[PDB]
Amino acid sequence: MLYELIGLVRITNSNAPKLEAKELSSTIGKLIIQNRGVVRDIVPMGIRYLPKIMKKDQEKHFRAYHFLMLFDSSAAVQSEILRTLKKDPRVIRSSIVKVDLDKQLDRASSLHRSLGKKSILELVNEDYQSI
Amino acid sequence: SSEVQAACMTVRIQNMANHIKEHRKDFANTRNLRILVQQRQAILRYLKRDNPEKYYWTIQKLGLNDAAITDEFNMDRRYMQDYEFFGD
Amino acid sequence: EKTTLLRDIRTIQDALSSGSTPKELLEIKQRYGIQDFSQETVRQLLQLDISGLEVNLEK
Amino acid sequence: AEIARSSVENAQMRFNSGKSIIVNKNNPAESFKRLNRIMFENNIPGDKRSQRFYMKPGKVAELKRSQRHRKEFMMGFKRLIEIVKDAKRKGY
Amino acid sequence: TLAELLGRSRIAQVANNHKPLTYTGKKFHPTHQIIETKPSTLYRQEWGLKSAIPSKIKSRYLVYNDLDTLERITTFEPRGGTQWNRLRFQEMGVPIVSNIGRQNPFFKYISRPEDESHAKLSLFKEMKGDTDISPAAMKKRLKKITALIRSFQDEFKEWLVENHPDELKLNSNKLEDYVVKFLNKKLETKTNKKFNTEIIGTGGLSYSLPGKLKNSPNGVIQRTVVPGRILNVVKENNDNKWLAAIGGFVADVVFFQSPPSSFNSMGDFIRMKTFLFEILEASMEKNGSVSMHARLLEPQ
Amino acid sequence: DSVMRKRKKKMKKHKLRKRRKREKAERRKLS
Amino acid sequence: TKKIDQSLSKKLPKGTIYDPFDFSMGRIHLDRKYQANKNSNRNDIMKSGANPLEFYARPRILSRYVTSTGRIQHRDITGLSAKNQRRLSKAIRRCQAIGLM
Amino acid sequence: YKPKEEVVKYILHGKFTKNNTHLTFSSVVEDKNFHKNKGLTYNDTMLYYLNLPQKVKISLSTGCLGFRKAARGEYEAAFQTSGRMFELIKEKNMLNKDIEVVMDDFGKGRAAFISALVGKEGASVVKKVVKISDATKLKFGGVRSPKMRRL
Amino acid sequence: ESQLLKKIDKVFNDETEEFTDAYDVTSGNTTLQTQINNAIMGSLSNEKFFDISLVDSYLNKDLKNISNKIDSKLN
RNA sequence: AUAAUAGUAAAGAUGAAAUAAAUAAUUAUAAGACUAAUAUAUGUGAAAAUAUUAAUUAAAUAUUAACUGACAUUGAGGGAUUAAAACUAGAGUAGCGAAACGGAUUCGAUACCCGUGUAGUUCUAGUAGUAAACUAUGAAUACAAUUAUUUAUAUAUAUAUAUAUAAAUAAUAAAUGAAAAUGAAAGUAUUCCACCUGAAGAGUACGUUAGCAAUAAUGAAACUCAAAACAAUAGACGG
Ligand SMILES: [K+]
Ligand SMILES: [K+]
Ligand SMILES: [K+]
Ligand SMILES: [K+]
Ligand SMILES: [K+]
Ligand SMILES: [K+]
Ligand SMILES: [K+]
Ligand SMILES: [Mg+2]
Ligand SMILES: [Mg+2]
Ligand SMILES: [Mg+2]
Ligand SMILES: [Mg+2]
Ligand SMILES: [Mg+2]
Ligand SMILES: [Mg+2]
Ligand SMILES: [Mg+2]
Ligand SMILES: [Mg+2]
Ligand SMILES: [Mg+2]
Ligand SMILES: [Mg+2]
Ligand SMILES: [Mg+2]
Ligand SMILES: [Mg+2]
Ligand SMILES: [Mg+2]
Ligand SMILES: [Mg+2]
Ligand SMILES: [Mg+2]
Ligand SMILES: [Mg+2]
Ligand SMILES: [Mg+2]
Repeated sequence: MLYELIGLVRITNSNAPKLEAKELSSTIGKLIIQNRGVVRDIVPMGIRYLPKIMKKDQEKHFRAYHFLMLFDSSAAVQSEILRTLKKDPRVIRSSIVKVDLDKQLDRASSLHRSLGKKSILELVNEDYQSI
Repeated sequence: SSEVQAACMTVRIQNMANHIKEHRKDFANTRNLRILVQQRQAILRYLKRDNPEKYYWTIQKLGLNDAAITDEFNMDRRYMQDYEFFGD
Repeated sequence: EKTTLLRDIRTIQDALSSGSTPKELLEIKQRYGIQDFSQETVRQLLQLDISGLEVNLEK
Repeated sequence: AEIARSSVENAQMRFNSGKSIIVNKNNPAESFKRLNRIMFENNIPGDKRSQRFYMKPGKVAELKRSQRHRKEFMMGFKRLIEIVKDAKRKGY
Repeated sequence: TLAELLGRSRIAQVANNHKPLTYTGKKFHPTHQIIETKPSTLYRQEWGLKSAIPSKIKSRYLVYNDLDTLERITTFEPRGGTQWNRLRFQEMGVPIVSNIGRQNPFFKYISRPEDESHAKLSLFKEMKGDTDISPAAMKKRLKKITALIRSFQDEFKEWLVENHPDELKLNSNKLEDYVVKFLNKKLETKTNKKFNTEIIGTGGLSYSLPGKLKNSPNGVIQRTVVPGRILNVVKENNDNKWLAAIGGFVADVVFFQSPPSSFNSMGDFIRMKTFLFEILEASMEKNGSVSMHARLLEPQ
Repeated sequence: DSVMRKRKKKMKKHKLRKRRKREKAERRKLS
Repeated sequence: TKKIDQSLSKKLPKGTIYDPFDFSMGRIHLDRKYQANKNSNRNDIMKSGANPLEFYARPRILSRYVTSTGRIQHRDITGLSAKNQRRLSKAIRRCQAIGLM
Repeated sequence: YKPKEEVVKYILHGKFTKNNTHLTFSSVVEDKNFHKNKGLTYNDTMLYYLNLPQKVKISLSTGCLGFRKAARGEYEAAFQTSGRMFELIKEKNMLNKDIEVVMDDFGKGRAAFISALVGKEGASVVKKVVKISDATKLKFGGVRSPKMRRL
Repeated sequence: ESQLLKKIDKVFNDETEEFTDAYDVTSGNTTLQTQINNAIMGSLSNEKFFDISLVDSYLNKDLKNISNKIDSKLN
């Protein structure tokens, strides 16, 4: 099944804002590819201010690095990833939504589909045939 | 053909029964399972009238017997306890 | 058999374009039964049933 | 450090609630009127009053049904009045 | 038969129109057909419609949408004022000219493919001119076309290897050119939007040909003077020209050097006074509007 | 049946409930 | 006074045709009465054919359909179809749960 | 490295219930040497400046002005209590920095407080008020309210 | 893991652009032109992302019986 | 609820009242229950029910193609599910709240209003099978005159509407009806099931079956009476 993870990582060090996000993406990506899974895309969303002050593991946060990760795995692996994210102190909020593949095998991230690009081939073919 | 319909229902019955064994309080899908099992009985009862030779061949291959098909069945609480549907 | 179709079809197309005849090919001539290594032998190793269906449907 | 000092203005107003008005030093009574409009367009006074006492779900459903009917009935009434006025203007 | 007669009846001649009779947007041209009744028929509320128009109506001109409705009334507005805008334009005797120097749309000119060198610009305009098309009916232009174009694959898999084989073995820069031409050549026979609904030229506002001089008892008229009104007392924001109301049209007025002092004096009531203007040129835009340029002739 | 008529059944049900509570109480003391 | 409130004067666009009635107060009142946000469709993503549920991670677009306090607007105000209103509300509720809106 | 407590603004909070009106005047104090402390992260600094400590200066109710029992929840009680607050803010030299008014509920004293601040009684305080806001607390489901009163 | 390390570096790099969704960025046809060309040309297409026509012509001795035909014509 | 902080002297409640370093404000911590807008319960579900988010499993739509060849309808008995309250066992217990104990009101107040608030309301595993469990309207099939409004599928184009065919809802013709009204049924017909035969006695008594229990199902007769009931009409009256 195709899944879309949206994680809000903590920005502890203002000098290295995209450090825990890179370390986290590697941890999650390794779980996926080591359990028969495929990582289709990793779309960084940048530092954004949280809608409110949020709390996690007796800590407070006002900003986080947003990142998206489109990956293919089994339901058991998807639940394992979610369990690790809900326990990691780095992760402030994490959501995994299923992306239906009943009609087509290649679906882009919701962010891209919102912009009209329905498949990764459309994104790649707009970076080769026109770039 | 009635034999094909019974076989196709058997696959779904087997899958639905496995679901119920893990979701014993899912009464909505227990009701669906009951109706599907009763539908399979109806199609096979017609087959026995239409082509008796195929009927006996079909039920033997599916693992059923004439009694399972002709006898009134309600998949009630006594059945769940006499055949240990949920185990223990 | 670690040998893969793609790799085997990449040796029958390089040996047929370079002239090399390592014993692997003889083995490949047994893995697939393709005694002769020509451009019209890889095309018959990769035939898909769909192609036959398309012609039966036209008839 | 100063990085945490020069980035507090937006941060302060980035977590807004939507129930605040910047007072117009000239006409300070116009800002209180603007705040009142927000309260009524978010039904804040009505919600607060409706949360003072518990109402049974059946009664809640009845009131919601009746209120919707009255809202739709008023829209149908206004549509018919517009037709009357237009018909009168053309001499019907 | 009765059906044949009905198709040719005067009511059938009026094209179906459901456009709002009360429109508050920007009006660039007439939207409804003006209906006129003679004085004798008006005395009897006869307009050639289904039902008698209410006697309150004293005008002899109306515009309507529906002959009858569920409300048992006719949907009409007793106005015919777009005819006076056209007749006032005729009185100003300013021919409409093309700012792009295009051929006259009212003459059957022998045109050539000079602009047809943009075959890939307009052949794809059929699928790319979908600014306001449904999200799925426009998507039906992708599979429906793909099958039609895919049915010409065999024809183009032989013509291209018989007329330009070198390109197929060297580069596709020219192959793409042969593709755009192929479809158009095989589409000119087809009828895709064979009827074009775009406004043709002036749209009927003026059928006057440029060139003629206006003879007068005081000699040939060299500059057309027309009374008008200045709407704003401050030039259009971001534009170096004010706006005037001349003959039912809003024009852009250019002043000689300075703005008359009556502007500051009058202020927002400047529209209450009438000035004399000179109509420099009149152009037609694709939206169907008329771009009238004027000049505030001031007593000197 | 109307509310008026329902009220007669209501009274009969109340008197039966009142009598059964009364009987219960006695059994408790007599037990 | 040489000044008039904008609400008491109509500015005729350039290139448009007008009637004498366009200078009256009736035109002013008539334009107020029939002033509807009909140009929203061309600027309304959710009235274009896109699935509102694909915007659950784009709070900026979703924030156009909630009040200042975050209350989802009734369909009477949004003007969306039943399906889009249903999908849009789901997107907003999901966005709120993820921690973005 | 040294406590440098300074006032940044004042908060005038009004709680307008059905039976009383409570008016609190507070000071938003900021230790201007907080960033000069050791072992302080960028997050702790930003979190300290996003919710600065507050100190209560004036606390008033309608019973402090002599209104008793049922009179405490009336319009006149709130208007006079609002005046006494606007006076005590000038008599304590607390009208130098900007004031932010926070109103809580919609009792009869809410409109009296607004009238007393947009009128003569609050002509000094109103000049310093920079932001007005509402802080009415609503519940999304939450605890069960008491049963409706049959009266 | 090699692909993962290369992807992470290329996406979380200062040079890389990140979808911050703060403004309506400005600029279909590209992907629609690849479809049109692959529908007309088919096997004899120049698109990097071709259709099954090319794979069908290969296994049907068409892309080869046409290459020889073109070359024979050139002769 | 607890703690801190400054800051004070009243606070809380009501028709008005009185009963039990505060209230208010800003922080921090803990716990249980609930689910604002959207929202129409629209829709979905056999009914009961069902609206904070995600995931897993199961079920559910339309058209087309092929296939089976009456395999269907209804359904006694039977089976399954079934709100709230109640009960058994173990956890939980913020708020609400039978009872109980107090404060008021009143001529009296075993009430309505206020306080303190136990069971219960929550979760897990069970028992029980009852509601104005209501559309007070069993299910299925064939059929009959219109309009309006949505929804869905399809078709077309001079590309955004237009034309079709279903479904839903609203108002109706006919028809039906004691009328109120029903309106695609409460119409025209067919098939199957449940149920009724004056009121009161009575859904009671007795027996039986089932349940830990409360109870649930089944379910009379005597005596007495010439009543009793529904729709609608005109009044009178209404804090
Ligand atoms: K419903
Ligand atoms: K037969
Ligand atoms: K039967
Ligand atoms: K039965
Ligand atoms: K409790
Ligand atoms: K009901
Ligand atoms: K029945
Ligand atoms: Mg059956
Ligand atoms: Mg009855
Ligand atoms: Mg009071
Ligand atoms: Mg209580
Ligand atoms: Mg407190
Ligand atoms: Mg809700
Ligand atoms: Mg419904
Ligand atoms: Mg049945
Ligand atoms: Mg217990
Ligand atoms: Mg009490
Ligand atoms: Mg049970
Ligand atoms: Mg009972
Ligand atoms: Mg019953
Ligand atoms: Mg119910
Ligand atoms: Mg059925
Ligand atoms: Mg009983
Ligand atoms: Mg009656």
